[PDB]
Amino acid sequence: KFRVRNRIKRTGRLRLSVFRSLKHIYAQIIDDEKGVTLVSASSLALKLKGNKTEVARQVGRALAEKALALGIKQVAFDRGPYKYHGRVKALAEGAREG
Amino acid sequence: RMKYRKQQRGRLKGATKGGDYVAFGDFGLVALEPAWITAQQIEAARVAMVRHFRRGGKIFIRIFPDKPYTKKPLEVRMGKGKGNVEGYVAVVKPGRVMFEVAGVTEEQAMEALRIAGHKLPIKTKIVRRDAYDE
Amino acid sequence: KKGLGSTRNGRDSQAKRLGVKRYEGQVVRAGNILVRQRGTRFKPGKNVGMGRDFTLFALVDGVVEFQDRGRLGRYVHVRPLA
Amino acid sequence: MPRLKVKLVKSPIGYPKDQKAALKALGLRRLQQERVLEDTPAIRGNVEKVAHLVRVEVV
Amino acid sequence: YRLKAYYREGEKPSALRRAGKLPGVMYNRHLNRKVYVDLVEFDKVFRQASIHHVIVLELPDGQSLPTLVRQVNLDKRRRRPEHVDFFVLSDEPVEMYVPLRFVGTPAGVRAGGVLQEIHRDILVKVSPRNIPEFIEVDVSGLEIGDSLHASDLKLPPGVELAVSPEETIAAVVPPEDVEKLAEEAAA
RNA sequence: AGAGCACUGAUAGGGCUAGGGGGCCCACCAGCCUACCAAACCCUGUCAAACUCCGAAGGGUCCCAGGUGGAGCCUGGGAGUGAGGGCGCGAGCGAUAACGUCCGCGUCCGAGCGCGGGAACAACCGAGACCGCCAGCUAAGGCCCCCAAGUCUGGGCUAAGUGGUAAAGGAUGUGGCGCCGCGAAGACAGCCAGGAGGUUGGCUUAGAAGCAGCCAUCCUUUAAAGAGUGCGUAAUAGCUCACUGGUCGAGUGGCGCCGCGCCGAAAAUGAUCGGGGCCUAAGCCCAGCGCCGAAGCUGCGGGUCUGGGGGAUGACCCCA
RNA sequence: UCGCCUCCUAAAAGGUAACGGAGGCGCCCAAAGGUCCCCUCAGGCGGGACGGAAAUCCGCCGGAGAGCGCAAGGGUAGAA
RNA sequence: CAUCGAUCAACGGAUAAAAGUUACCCCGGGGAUAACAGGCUGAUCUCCCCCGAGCGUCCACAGCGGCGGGGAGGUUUGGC
RNA sequence: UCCCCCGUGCCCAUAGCGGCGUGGAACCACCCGUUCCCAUUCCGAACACGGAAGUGAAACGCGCCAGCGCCGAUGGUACUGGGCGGGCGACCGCCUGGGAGAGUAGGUCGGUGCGGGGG
Ligand SMILES: [Mg+2]
Ligand SMILES: [Mg+2]
Ligand SMILES: [Mg+2]
Ligand SMILES: [Mg+2]
Ligand SMILES: [Mg+2]
Ligand SMILES: [Mg+2]
Ligand SMILES: [Mg+2]
Ligand SMILES: [Mg+2]
Ligand SMILES: [Mg+2]
Ligand SMILES: [Mg+2]
Ligand SMILES: [Mg+2]
Ligand SMILES: [Mg+2]
Ligand SMILES: [Mg+2]
Ligand SMILES: [Mg+2]
Ligand SMILES: [Mg+2]
Ligand SMILES: [Mg+2]
Ligand SMILES: [Mg+2]
Repeated sequence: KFRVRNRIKRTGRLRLSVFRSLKHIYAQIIDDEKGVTLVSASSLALKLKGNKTEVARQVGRALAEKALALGIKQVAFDRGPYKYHGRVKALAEGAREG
Repeated sequence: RMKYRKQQRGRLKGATKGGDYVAFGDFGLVALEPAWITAQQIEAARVAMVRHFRRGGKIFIRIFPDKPYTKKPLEVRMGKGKGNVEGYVAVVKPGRVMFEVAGVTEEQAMEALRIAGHKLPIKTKIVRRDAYDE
Repeated sequence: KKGLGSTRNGRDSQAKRLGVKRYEGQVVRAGNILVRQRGTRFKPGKNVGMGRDFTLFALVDGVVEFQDRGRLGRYVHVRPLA
Repeated sequence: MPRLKVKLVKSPIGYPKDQKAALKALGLRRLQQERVLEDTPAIRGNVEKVAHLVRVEVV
Repeated sequence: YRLKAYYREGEKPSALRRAGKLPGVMYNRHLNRKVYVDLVEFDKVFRQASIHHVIVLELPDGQSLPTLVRQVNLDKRRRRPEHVDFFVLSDEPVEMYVPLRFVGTPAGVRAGGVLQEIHRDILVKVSPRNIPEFIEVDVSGLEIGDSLHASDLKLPPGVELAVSPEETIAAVVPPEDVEKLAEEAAA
């Protein structure tokens, strides 16, 4: 069902496991080995509005702001069951851009 | 049957698990020492029981020849004996309950098992029953 | 005395040295191999890996260990460090 | 703790290879040879390994 | 039914196994005591006591415990027992076996047949207070081809089962004769 | 190994049930019973080198520690060996034969045909022989004589020479145990008396009166007799079976187990555990002290090798 | 029969012999190669115009008993 | 440097190029290896028995002993 | 520090199957529409976008049962190192270490770390 959870676990660490629900989008940056989460970016758990696609694009810009003061740079995406298309792109495409 | 061809032997090691207890039956037969009981003393022991009492009883054979015999015919040494020239045998170790029957008293059944007990190369001891069921 | 000739059942194949090479708690270097095997009986874990023939070889210098993921198989890892 | 004293009254003939090499570790070469050592359990094993050849006394 | 019993402790089993004694053990939900008992005393009693009769143990602790056997580790080879498991009853429910005394002579026996008491005992669900003795069966209107299951049973008061009513209990089978050897060795 | 049936296949019984066998609906083409053959599935109880839901003792490898052993490692000079064999064990083949063979572990002969027991007997048992001594301790095994050492002590066992070689099987050999029946109201064995009518039970035949076969699983007078335990009969009649009474007078019978024996058991030069010969123990089971014993160990002496030690030293002197 | 492959004999490290027991290879794939993505079987029950014990469909049950080119074994749907 | 010509299948491959007979025979050795026997076994053979289904006018045993089972001898055919 | 929900990670069936009650404030799912990105070897079934008419029925998480399933001792046994004994034979027995399998009582409708939201 999931695979790519394992696919990344081969390479490095720093799981960025994104959860997308019908009105909600939560994006962490979670590290294994130690098995502990870090930057817990969200929107329906933050306070951002509700237009979905163009809303993921900003939570994506949050981790950047939030993490680059924590010793972070290393991308390590974690697409869920989803397909790198809409909200997951916008969520992503702001990341390194942030 | 169906199985597949022929099989090695098996040194009757510990006179044990080849063993049971009088289940569905009144009296039964036991093994004092091991052997390879064949598909020809069984029937010979079977019919010997029936013939003691015409119209009566039910004999419960509890061993089955699932083993191949192997003999060569007067030749030398090559390959493995196709054999089976006597057929099949049943691995028998002591303690095993060979036969057991039901349907009569004992004076009409202390002998039917005494008889067939003579159709075996191994010493036997008739089992009364002893409700030691496990 | 002159009899028959032959069957079909003497062919065999020659040995493949199927085994675990280094064991748990053995210092291993870099590149060494740990499991020669048929299939994925022990699976590659931390700092291990396999090509082609299911051959568990240490990526980096350290100590070898076994943990049993019951369900998920059997896993040979590498403790680099020291 | 008391030591371990062991005497030998049997010969390593007709008994295996490792069984002998232990007697070398314990230092048994001859007959009625007395090697007295320190009851350490690593050592006790080879005495437990040839228990039938050697006679054991506690000192 | 009364029955003296004793204790075994740090000794070794095969010891008085020889001298005529017999090892055993008892267990409930909060006790486990390795113990031993006489064989000829166990062999005198158990033959009709079996895995059913009231079993009492009057240990030298003055104690007197109503218990039961539940496993007989006979000596496979050499027709003699070797060890017994003892269940400490109390009051809580318990599963056990009850004899199935069949009554009368059936109909299929007349024109050729023999009774095959398949299960003479049934695993039940009951209480130690209620210790039934047997479950009669008017097996008689049964002929050569009529069987009886756990469905066909009248149960005593306070007793219920744990097997399946889709099981079996007894049956009358055709006999065996000599006119039918033709159907055998020559075919 | 073991054990188990959850996979692979095998199997006895029962059960319910897809299919078919007998029999009606006798045909729309389906249906119900079934001492019939039968799979799916379940319980009962199982089989397996190429089945394992499990799983050892042991086995291999790294770390730590003991371990100085003719340990281990490296370099180089030189060889020989590469037909092996026996025994214990785990398998395959073979006939769960072969003093037959092919493997694995280990042991020993080969190289220990050098010693002691095994009468003899390369590898079964003990035990590594550097030499000498008319010295002592011992292992195997042995203690009446050849033949060195108890006709040793206590407790049982067997009357066959078991010992001093073999079975399935039979038994009234003998001893020990446990499980019970009977019996002073009188029991086991003997002796005397009685032992029958219904009834020649039903089927069965030339016949079946109890004695051919099958079947059920009656009523009585009497203190007591059973549709009869054998002979006898062709069927019969006759005896005797248990059962009642008296006699009678100090006990009896049945089941199984083990410890040791009996028969079974017939071969070719002359026969025998090696021989004599043996509470006839000099045999078997157990317990105890004692004794003989091999080149093994110890004692003294001698040789030689390795290593250390004494000498400002060749040599000699010490110890392992 | 002579080379190579799979299981047992192989006595739970490797390896092990016998004119022991059972089976295969001397090919092949431009996709059967790699990367990214989607999907997850056989079988059974019960309904379904053909056919019909077994055709494509559908609901349920279905953890691997299917498949992975070919012999067998290991592996494997948390994919190969 | 890359690559080609293999049932060199007797598949570590003597040559690029190779089948038989000999009782007219010879030589060097081998019981490391076959016939005759000596030895082990004793599957078969001969003899013997155990149970007892039945035959034998009635009745297992005067004499016969289905299906089976266990033995002695080492005279046959064989195995080593 | 604790309880619920969501993402997730570990221990790997004392988590599973089946049944029963609950949960909808936020949570998440079902659900509305396919105009645009995307897409089905037909199909907005799924992937996807836009979103508030409806709901917790489904699916899902949480509590109870023990029928199946699983976990499962102690005890004893088979077996086996190693030493030894008996039978010619198939095999058996003794001692010291190791100690099963299955079967019994019993247990089980999971445990836990991180973050985030709501209590
Ligand atoms: Mg490999
Ligand atoms: Mg015990
Ligand atoms: Mg086995
Ligand atoms: Mg060291
Ligand atoms: Mg001698
Ligand atoms: Mg010396
Ligand atoms: Mg003398
Ligand atoms: Mg004669
Ligand atoms: Mg002669
Ligand atoms: Mg592929
Ligand atoms: Mg496939
Ligand atoms: Mg060549
Ligand atoms: Mg001529
Ligand atoms: Mg010849
Ligand atoms: Mg007889
Ligand atoms: Mg005959
Ligand atoms: Mg609050």
